[PDB]
Formats: sequence, structure tokens, C-alpha cells
Amino acid sequence: PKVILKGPLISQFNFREIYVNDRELLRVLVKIDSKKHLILNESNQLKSGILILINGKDWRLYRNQLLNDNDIIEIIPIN
Repeated sequence: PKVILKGPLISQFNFREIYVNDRELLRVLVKIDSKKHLILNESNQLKSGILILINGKDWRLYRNQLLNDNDIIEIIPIN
């Protein structure tokens, strides 16, 4: 799947878009957030003020189902 960063996350991660082979959302986030811990707490739980869209829809609707290779994951910070 394709990961797109929005807002301050772009400068904080130092990239805007990246592809990852992971089909499990948590693993996608861990690969992105590996040595930085910017969007995940130590418990790998998402930090507050971060939303995730999968193909334009809130991630929680998907119930941790298999991601397809062509899915677009948007990570969006909010106030």
C-alpha cells in the first residue's frame, strides 16, 4: 500500500509519500514510525490528534482487514 503524510508530519518524517509491502495496518505504521515514535506510543497505540484514512475512509471501519497492494493510506494530524 501507499502511505501519504499530511500537515506537519511531512516535515517531521522528512518525506511525503512512500510505498510499503505490509498488508496489516499496524505493521505499516510500525515500519513508518520505526525509530522515530512520532505517531505511535510505546504501546504501538496511535497518538491522539492523528487520523488515518484508507482509500478516503476512516481506518476503524475496516476492522483490521487485509490491506490490498493498491490501497492509499493517509496519515493526517489534527488539532
